[PDB]
Amino acid sequence: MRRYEVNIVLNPNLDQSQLALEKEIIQRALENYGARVEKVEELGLRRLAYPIAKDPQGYFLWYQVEMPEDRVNDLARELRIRDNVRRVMVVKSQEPFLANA
Amino acid sequence: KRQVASGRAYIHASYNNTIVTITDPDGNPITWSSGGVIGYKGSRKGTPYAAQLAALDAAKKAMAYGMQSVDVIVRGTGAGREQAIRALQASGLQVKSIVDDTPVPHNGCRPKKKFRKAS
Amino acid sequence: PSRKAKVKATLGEFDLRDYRNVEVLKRFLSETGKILPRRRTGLSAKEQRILAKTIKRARILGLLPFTEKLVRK
Amino acid sequence: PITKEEKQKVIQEFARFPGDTGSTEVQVALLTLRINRLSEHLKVHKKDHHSHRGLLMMVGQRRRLLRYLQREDPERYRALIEKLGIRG
RNA sequence: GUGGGAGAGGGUGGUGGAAUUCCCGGAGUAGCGGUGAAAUGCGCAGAUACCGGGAGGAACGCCGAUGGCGAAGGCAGCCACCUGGUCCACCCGUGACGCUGAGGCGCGAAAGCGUGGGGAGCAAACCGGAUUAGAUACCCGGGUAGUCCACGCCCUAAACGAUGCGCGCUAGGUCUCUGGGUCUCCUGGGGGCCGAAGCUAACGCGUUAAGCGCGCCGCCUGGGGAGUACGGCCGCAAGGC
Ligand SMILES: [K+]
Ligand SMILES: [Mg+2]
Ligand SMILES: [Mg+2]
Ligand SMILES: [Mg+2]
Ligand SMILES: [Mg+2]
Ligand SMILES: [Mg+2]
Ligand SMILES: [Mg+2]
Ligand SMILES: [Mg+2]
Ligand SMILES: [Mg+2]
Ligand SMILES: [Mg+2]
Ligand SMILES: [Mg+2]
Ligand SMILES: [Mg+2]
Ligand SMILES: [Mg+2]
Ligand SMILES: [Mg+2]
Ligand SMILES: [Mg+2]
Ligand SMILES: [Mg+2]
Ligand SMILES: [Mg+2]
Ligand SMILES: [Mg+2]
Ligand SMILES: [Mg+2]
Repeated sequence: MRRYEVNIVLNPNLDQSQLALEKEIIQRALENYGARVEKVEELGLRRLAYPIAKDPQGYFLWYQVEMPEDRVNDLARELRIRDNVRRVMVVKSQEPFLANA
Repeated sequence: KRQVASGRAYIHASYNNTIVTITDPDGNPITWSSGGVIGYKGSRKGTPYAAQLAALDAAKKAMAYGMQSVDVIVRGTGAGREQAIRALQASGLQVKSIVDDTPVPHNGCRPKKKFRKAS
Repeated sequence: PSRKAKVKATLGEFDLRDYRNVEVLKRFLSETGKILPRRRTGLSAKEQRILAKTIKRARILGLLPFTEKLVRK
Repeated sequence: PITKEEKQKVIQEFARFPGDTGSTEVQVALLTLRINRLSEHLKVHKKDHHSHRGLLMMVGQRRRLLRYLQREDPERYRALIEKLGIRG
């Protein structure tokens, strides 16, 4: 397996029932594609730069994971199925690189 | 007949002409003008002077609709784009801000043979 | 031609590889969206080359601006 | 690709004696590994010519080391071939 | 072999925003467009300019360079996956396994051919408008193949560094990309510039040789007739060798 970071930008206009729904769906999909989670950061509502799906805000989540690279791409696809998921950027994680250090 | 009084003025400046549009705060136009609106016919429509008279015509018509203070948006590069903003500042309309919105692609489309050595 | 100081010279010890951090990266952009040149960013060839990709990532994620509008023209 | 313990596992299989990472045997084996991987990747991706070049090269290196081996020790060559299931 | 590295090297799938075109909707009215100046053209069936929504194709601003990678053609949004080449350090392993290379085989810009797709912008041909003594042409408005994709052909070029590949030797200076280091600097590998010696008809080249050598391949032998004729071979043809 290899170590990635899944990025989810969601629809801020969700209340708790529906946020619960999307979370359940996502983490059940990560479970199904064999991605062991490590750290997760929920950054929540943030003011975008340019509007994504007519909306000025976005709901930010960051999941550091590890998984079967041959399947990574498909995971991405499943994660994009929902209407309420506005952006998915999965990047292959790598170590920090510095300046003014 | 709307009595707007707070608005936008989009100056669009080509090489072959100039034209102004004065719109409501939401983007819906109210009045407009251009080098052809005022007298000019041929190339002449893209002069600085044409630009002046144009801009001023629009602003006049706006103050007829009841307009007082406007924000400027400027699209394009042509002689007397700046003169258009000039007649707009000398208009008697209070100009809240000038802003340049001139659109450029991020290398999108093939241009005409005149415009080539770009993409 | 882009003459004052070196965006890096005033900044902490900061990840050039973090697409998620706007407030640092913002300082590497212009009045317009445009990614800043070396003259301003004052980085290394390789540093700049990183900041590029991490910016564009940030953009696609919807954090940094893709383009902007010039004020007071 | 070939990960580290894969490659190693191939060397510790083909090593003429402990610590030999370099012998002609280990080279032909390691090559042969990379080659088979490559042509597998080239079963699909028929359109990828640039990797094919590398393959032509890898292969040439293999045949080169073999012509050395058989010039040298026919016994060990023949054995190395029979053990690799190659040529043909 | 081990351990580090940089990279528009390649192939596949996905995805992003800017712009153009087009359609829908709001508002708005008399022109817009285009040129040296014009006209063809579009516009009261409401155009251009302005806002909002949709669709689709193609390319990828800033970063971007005098940069990088690639054997060459050539390669530029971002992401993942598949994969090639390459550099450095360590001095670990094999033990001359090397170099070149007529045939062969493979790749090979663009245009072009075949069969299906696709088609926004641009556009040979073409349709018009102008300009001139005439205008075919340049300039303007339209526009078809094509440009895009898949699979298969075609094999050309200012396919250029107009400079075959490999190795060894022969002052330096400066700029730079990328490794290692006792990190002003030194060392390796790329990209430029100026110059020893030397070379060169000159221009110029000069540790990225066009210098001093050796190995091997390709090629040259006045100009036109000519990349023509005849013959062969390849090609669906075009045409190529
Ligand atoms: K013939
Ligand atoms: Mg690449
Ligand atoms: Mg008419
Ligand atoms: Mg269409
Ligand atoms: Mg540039
Ligand atoms: Mg690689
Ligand atoms: Mg040793
Ligand atoms: Mg020995
Ligand atoms: Mg070709
Ligand atoms: Mg073609
Ligand atoms: Mg065709
Ligand atoms: Mg056209
Ligand atoms: Mg034309
Ligand atoms: Mg050098
Ligand atoms: Mg150097
Ligand atoms: Mg010189
Ligand atoms: Mg001399
Ligand atoms: Mg003769
Ligand atoms: Mg010929």
